[PDB]
Amino acid sequence: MSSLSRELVFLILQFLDEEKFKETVHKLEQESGFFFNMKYFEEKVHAGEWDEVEKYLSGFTKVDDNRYSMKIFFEIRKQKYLEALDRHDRAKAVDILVKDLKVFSTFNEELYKEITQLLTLENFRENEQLSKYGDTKSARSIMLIELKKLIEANPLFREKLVFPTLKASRLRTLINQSLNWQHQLCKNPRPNPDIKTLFTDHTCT
Amino acid sequence: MSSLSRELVFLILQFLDEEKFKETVHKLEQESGFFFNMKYFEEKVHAGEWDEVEKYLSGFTKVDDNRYSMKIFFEIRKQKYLEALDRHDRAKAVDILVKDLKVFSTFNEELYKEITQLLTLENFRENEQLSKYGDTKSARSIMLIELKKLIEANPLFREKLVFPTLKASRLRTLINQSLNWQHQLCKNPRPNPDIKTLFTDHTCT
Amino acid sequence: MSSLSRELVFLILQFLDEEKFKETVHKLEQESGFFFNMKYFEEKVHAGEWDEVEKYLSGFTKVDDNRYSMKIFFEIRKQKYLEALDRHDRAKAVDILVKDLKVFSTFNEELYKEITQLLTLENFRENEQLSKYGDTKSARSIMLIELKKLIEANPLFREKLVFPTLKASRLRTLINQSLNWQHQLCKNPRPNPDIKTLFTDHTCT
Amino acid sequence: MSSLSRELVFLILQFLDEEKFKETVHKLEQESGFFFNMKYFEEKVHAGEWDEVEKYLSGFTKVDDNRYSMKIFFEIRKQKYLEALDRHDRAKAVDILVKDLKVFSTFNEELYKEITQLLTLENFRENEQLSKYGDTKSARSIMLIELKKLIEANPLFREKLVFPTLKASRLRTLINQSLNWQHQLCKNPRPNPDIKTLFTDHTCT
Ligand SMILES: [Zn+2]
Ligand SMILES: [Zn+2]
Ligand SMILES: [Zn+2]
Ligand SMILES: [Zn+2]
Repeated sequence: MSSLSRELVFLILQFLDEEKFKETVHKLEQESGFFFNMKYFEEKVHAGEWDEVEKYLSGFTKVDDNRYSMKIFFEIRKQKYLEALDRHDRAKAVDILVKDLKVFSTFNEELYKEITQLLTLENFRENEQLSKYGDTKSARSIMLIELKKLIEANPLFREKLVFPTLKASRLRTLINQSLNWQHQLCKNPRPNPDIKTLFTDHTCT
Repeated sequence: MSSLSRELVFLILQFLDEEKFKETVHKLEQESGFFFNMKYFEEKVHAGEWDEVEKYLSGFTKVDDNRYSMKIFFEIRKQKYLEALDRHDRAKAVDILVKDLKVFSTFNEELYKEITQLLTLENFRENEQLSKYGDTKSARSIMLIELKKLIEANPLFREKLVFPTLKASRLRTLINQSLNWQHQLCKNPRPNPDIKTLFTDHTCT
Repeated sequence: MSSLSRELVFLILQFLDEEKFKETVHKLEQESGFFFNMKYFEEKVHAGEWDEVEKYLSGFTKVDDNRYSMKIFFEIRKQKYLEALDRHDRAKAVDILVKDLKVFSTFNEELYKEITQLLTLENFRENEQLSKYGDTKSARSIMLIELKKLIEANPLFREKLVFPTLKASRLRTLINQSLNWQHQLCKNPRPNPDIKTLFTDHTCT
Repeated sequence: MSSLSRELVFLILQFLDEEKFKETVHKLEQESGFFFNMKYFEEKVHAGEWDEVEKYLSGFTKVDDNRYSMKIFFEIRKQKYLEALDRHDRAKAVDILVKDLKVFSTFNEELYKEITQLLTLENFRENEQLSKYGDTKSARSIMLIELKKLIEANPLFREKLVFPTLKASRLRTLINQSLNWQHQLCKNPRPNPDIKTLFTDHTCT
């Protein structure tokens, strides 16, 4: 990608945002990987939308890319696991444990064991290190504080967190310059003409 | 929305498509509801991605909007139900039947009953009207033929199926006209300058 | 079986009952099929022990033996089904419906359909014929009244419901007569000897 | 219980066995706890009937009564757990692990952990100590060899494994002695009379 093309994506993001296409904004953030939307991230975390949270992240980093990004995924999964335990759905908890969390065992063998053993407890708050886990809403919120730090420290992000500030609807302004450029080639030009389309250059007569 | 704004969305779609952002294209198709992508629809149907198929459709129509759109949803769900029956997951099949299909009972009470009764069969091919259902891949394909017709007949679609043909990267061309417009205001203009950004108007000196 | 042998079973039942071997009594009732214990039946019905209720019955009748015995099984299963629906375990309810209840469809096709359709309801009390079903304990109790009638009318039972009245521990009394018979063959007999065993005839000297 | 009464149970067992009441024999073995039927035990083990195996045992010992009986239960459960893992029903495996096996953790904390960790494996034969587990039929059989030893060594059993040998239908013989005793009191006695019943003493005239 040129830096032109890259910048154009940003204009487009602005536009989509202003046109209130909320889902389309975040697919583009993700697919381009140019801007990570914290506010959106927090929102989805709080809503416990784990499939989308992982999906959004996946446009910025893979699980093993570096240590920050590995802890980020680990934390998210862990919470997924615990919520399953709370609703006493141990069938799900197990599914998570093997499918999502097993990848982390290589890096710490003993912690994986210790987390596995939570399955056998009447309440995982019987573990003193997890004795603090209060309700879902709260755990999510406390975890979010941690994720924000991890992300801001992550070198794969650090340059993606701040939307370059620019005049509203820059794209629309640029578009206009092109319609003005089209008519200024018209001769003999009417003073104020009608636009046939954006699709093909305007003309007068 | 102005017709300007509407047309601009199309340029954007073209661009996103050319930049190979495939997911972002289809979110925008859906959220704008301006263009229904048949090819994409077929693809997702074949892949049995039912959650996304319904989601994509939902940008163009609700289930009860008209008779075509109601049969479209009905057909899709029905297949969802049958696939559940085939993998002998009758727990899912039941979930579908009450959650997704019940809405259709008002409109036909007896058919809902008749579909409900398929649960009790060793194989639903014991019903002669379903005796034809061959493998998944085939049923999907035959159903697709039916959906295509339903959609092309649906008045909510009929004006959304054909992408207005236009020169490649029209958006990029327009952008350029604006950079040319910017420099042509430069005086004394250098002959060929460097672009500082798309974000704020270019200048020379 | 001789009527001797048959009568001996009854003595044995008395004995087991007096020795408080409760499970062994009812296996013998079932396996011999000579006596149906109403009190036990009521108890198990109330406790919702369906697997044992069907098992106990199976020593007296099969499902299709006659019309009374067919309604008895049907009623029991139906309640099994409804209880599954109440705990909103529709996966179980379906399992019951195909495995246990399907056998009854031959005899009434339409009722099977009507019962099948209860799966789709938010609450099966939406059916006015089932609008009466109050709590489990109550439904069981009302159903029990019905079962008692069905059983007392069932010709396969009618001659099995009343335990022939007899002196306590008749078996023990008979045993004694045999030990008295053994010693009365002893000569020269001591007046009051010790029993070596029941296993082989007693002797003196 | 008198030793009379105890011996009478044995006669009864013989009788029930000869009358082919197979279920009633084993309920009585269990409820009396006087005789443990190895052959029956092997049979049920091979058939993987775990609920009945534990039930039968429960008439002879509780889980914590002594060390042999504790290993016996542990072994049985462990196999239950592994079979669940093989059919890849990890929901069941977990159910077993917490409900049945947790009791054993007190006595060995680390082994419980090590067994818990088998849940996360693609195949538990990845553990070299379980690398030997071949098919179900075989594992059951090898385990049976082990159980037989454990039982024969268990002091709660050691005196319960051998059925005292006695003439066929001893009970029937004893019964007869009582009918002979009844008629020998008849005077004037007919030479060969008819038995009115076993229920009340016979008489002549
Ligand atoms: Zn013009
Ligand atoms: Zn310039
Ligand atoms: Zn004597
Ligand atoms: Zn006599």
